[PDB]
Amino acid sequence: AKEIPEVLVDPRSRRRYVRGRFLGKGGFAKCFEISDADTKEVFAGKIVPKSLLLKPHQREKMSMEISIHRSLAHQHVVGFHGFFEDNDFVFVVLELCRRRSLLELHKRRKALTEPEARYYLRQIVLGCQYLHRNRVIHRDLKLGNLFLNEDLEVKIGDFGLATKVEYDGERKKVLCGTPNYIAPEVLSKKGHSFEVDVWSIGCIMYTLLVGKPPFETSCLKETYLRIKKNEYSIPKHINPVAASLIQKMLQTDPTARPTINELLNDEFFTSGYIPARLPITCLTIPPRFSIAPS
Ligand SMILES: CN1CCN(c2ccc(C(=O)Nc3n[nH]c4cn(C(=O)Cc5cccs5)cc34)cc2)CC1
Ligand SMILES: [Zn+2]
Repeated sequence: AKEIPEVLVDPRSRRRYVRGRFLGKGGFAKCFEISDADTKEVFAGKIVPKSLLLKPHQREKMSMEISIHRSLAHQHVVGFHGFFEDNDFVFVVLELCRRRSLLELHKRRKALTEPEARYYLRQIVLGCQYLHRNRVIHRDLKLGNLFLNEDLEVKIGDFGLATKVEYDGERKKVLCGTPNYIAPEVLSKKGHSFEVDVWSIGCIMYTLLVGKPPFETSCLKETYLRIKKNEYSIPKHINPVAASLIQKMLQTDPTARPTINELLNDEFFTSGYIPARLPITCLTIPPRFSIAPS
């Protein structure tokens, strides 16, 4: 069976972590609230069995995820607070995001208000800007990897498909994994780089504003076909300024897309209301953004 220890001890740092509440599953890993024994601070513990890491290739993917994630420190990226292992498990200590992710928000609220979309997209773009200037491509930006802390701040997580650009102009030929919002250049296997993430943010923007993903079908391969043909439409109730930015990001040609550093200067952000924060009620009830209590 091989059960997870009730107390996770890091022998290098001499820190101990009591395994608290179960949070969920994702790939080979399980997620638990874990609490430092001395400071009582709580983290998300990502725990993956070494019994599912028997092949060197799977081991190397895990190592690479740690190597990338540990090098990152930004407000809109899931904090990496450490890692260690025993003979049976790999333990990664991550920033705890108590309000789950944008997937659970989307399932409850469907299409958000425009100001909410601006708020979230701004923080996603800021996180991705940081990744890209550090030559990191996430390659799997989706609603479920965009986690929310107690103040509804976005933190990009799951660097299991992420890769480092080692030299200028490098085109990655291989993506081992199946991204949700997969770019057309990946589907055709032509070569790809940072633009992959801008495509994904384009899909996220569409999903947040429209209430469903732009290329959704019954069959996943039929969906890949639609992405190849650029077969999507934006409903007419979507405001033209938002629709224009979606159209820029969802171009088949990767060079035609805007870069991540162009995005916040777009009219979608600069000409609209971006709230400084969102109340907790926004998880469940549309905000009207009233000027005063009545
Ligand atoms: C007890 N309830 C359950 C329902 N609620 C939550 C359910 C899940 C979560 C949650 O996943 N929080 C996370 N915080 N930080 C992270 C990095 N994560 C991953 O890398 C993703 C994964 C790492 C390992 C496997 S998947 C995932 C997180 C918070 C609350 C409220 C509390
Ligand atoms: Zn592979």
